[PDB]
Amino acid sequence: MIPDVSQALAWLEKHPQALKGIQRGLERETLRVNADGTLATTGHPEALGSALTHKWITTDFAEALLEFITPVDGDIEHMLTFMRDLHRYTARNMGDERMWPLSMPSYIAEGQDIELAQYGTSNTGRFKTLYREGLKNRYGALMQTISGVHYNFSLPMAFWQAKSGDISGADAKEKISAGYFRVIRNYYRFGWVIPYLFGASPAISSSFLTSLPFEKTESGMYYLPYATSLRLSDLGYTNKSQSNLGITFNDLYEYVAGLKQAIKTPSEEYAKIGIEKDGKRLQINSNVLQIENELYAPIRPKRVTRSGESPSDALLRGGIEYIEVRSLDINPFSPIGVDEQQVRFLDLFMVWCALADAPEMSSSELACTRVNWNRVILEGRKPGLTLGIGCETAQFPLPQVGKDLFRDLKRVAQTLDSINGGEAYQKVCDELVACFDNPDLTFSARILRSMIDTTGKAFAEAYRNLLREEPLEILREEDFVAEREASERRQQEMEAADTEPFAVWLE
Ligand SMILES: Nc1ncnc2c1ncn2[C@@H]1O[C@H](COP(=O)(O)OP(=O)(O)O)[C@@H](O)[C@H]1O
Ligand SMILES: CC[C@H](C[S@](=O)(CC[C@H](N)C(=O)O)=NP(=O)(O)O)C(=O)O
Ligand SMILES: [Mg+2]
Ligand SMILES: [Mg+2]
Ligand SMILES: [Mg+2]
Ligand SMILES: [Mg+2]
Repeated sequence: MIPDVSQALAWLEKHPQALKGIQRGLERETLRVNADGTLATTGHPEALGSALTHKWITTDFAEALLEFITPVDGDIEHMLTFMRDLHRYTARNMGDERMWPLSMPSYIAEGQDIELAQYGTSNTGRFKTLYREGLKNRYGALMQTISGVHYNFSLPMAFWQAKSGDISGADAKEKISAGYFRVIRNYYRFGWVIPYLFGASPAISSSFLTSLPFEKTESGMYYLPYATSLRLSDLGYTNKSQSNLGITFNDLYEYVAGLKQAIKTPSEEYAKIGIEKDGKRLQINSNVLQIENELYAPIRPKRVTRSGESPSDALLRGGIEYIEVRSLDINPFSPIGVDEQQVRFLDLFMVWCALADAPEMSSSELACTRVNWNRVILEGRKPGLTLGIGCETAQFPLPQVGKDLFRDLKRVAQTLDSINGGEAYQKVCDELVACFDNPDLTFSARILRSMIDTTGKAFAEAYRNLLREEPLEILREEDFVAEREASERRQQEMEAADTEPFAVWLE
């Protein structure tokens, strides 16, 4: 079921230096909560400054939903250490609050009055806060409190140069885009390996509640015995409302047209919420997507946007720069929600996705890759589980398939280790591959176990105390203070540069 990648892998070993220079970025989301596990009600910590403009730390959907963002970097350890510094500092400046260690909320009711993210009185600030008011009315606040880790990855220019030789910058920027869509297509096909290894939401609270055979634990949580990531299921951070959009990943102009056409596409269900009600705006528009950001795909095209420019516009201007892997649940066994084993595995898998051939895929061919994903999401650890090629009959045993993939991955790993020196990548392949015959080693089995034997509050507490005792390693306090001061200015500056009133800006 896994494609032959002999030729591309041969090319790679003949061109080892094509992998030197990989760049990475991490986004990690987490809920601020009280020691009793309830949602924190305080505002965005003052030591963090403006969330609107802050470089490293900001807010996602809710004002209590922190997001930590590492600046793009090519050193794994440095990046993860930088991420920990952001945690360390925040944990020493939110009083007695602490972070939620899991993707799923445990003590948040549906309809719970949850403060939207606030971004002050600027037109951009109010626009973002309004986007979120719209999300709340559409999907509900509860779902938008679901937290995840996003893995951001780019291959070096030297990769493309070794593939294509000397060419025009118009041609080369196109090749890059095509390269990344190929990656995306392979990710849709084979990316279910991610939930299977690192999925960490086999359980959920009552609030999230189908004919699925849920069971219970003494702590009051509902779970499926073989599930990996319900965050990715219809019950979690859903994109079902969006499955009719016909967006494809074959070509840059097509991708963008479908995505622009999706912002202009009326939805019947959202009209009913209404755009304006009793003087209070409730959403940006009544369309399937309010803006491009609302595309809840498991991976997406990307280019850092210039000022005022939209995601789609950057893409057309400079082509695809990097890809954003979005399918990672929070790592409950790491105080920073993500670890070096996962980062290293995603390096190997993303590189492999760039190497393997990926036939063009229609909208309905893409919808068909979901069947294996769903299998893994809802019952990935079930003994005997089989997978198929698309919508076809399941025939291939999951362990055999993962092993097949991993023979290729160890080869990529050998190349990466021979550049950086050491054996770290190869060692990660040896650890993870054992998970296929032994699903109890996966994240979803490990945390399911711990939830039955007793969790979210206990881990949060342990992770708070561990973090506060830890000195910063890369940044200093003065760095955090200067960034806070400077973000607060950037916000004031935006608040004073507005010439038109919020109302005219929109239209
Ligand atoms: N060239 C790139 N290659 C790899 N990662 C990148 C690159 N450019 C930016 N990134 C990373 O992408 C992430 C952007 O995060 P963020 O601002 O939260 O965007 P978004 O919300 O759309 O996911 C950063 O963590 C950054 O380090
Ligand atoms: C504001 C809400 C979301 C934001 S989200 O897509 C959320 C990701 C989600 N929590 C997840 O678990 O993957 N994270 P982002 O990558 O935009 O920082 C939106 O833009 O519509
Ligand atoms: Mg983000
Ligand atoms: Mg986010
Ligand atoms: Mg992201
Ligand atoms: Mg093979």
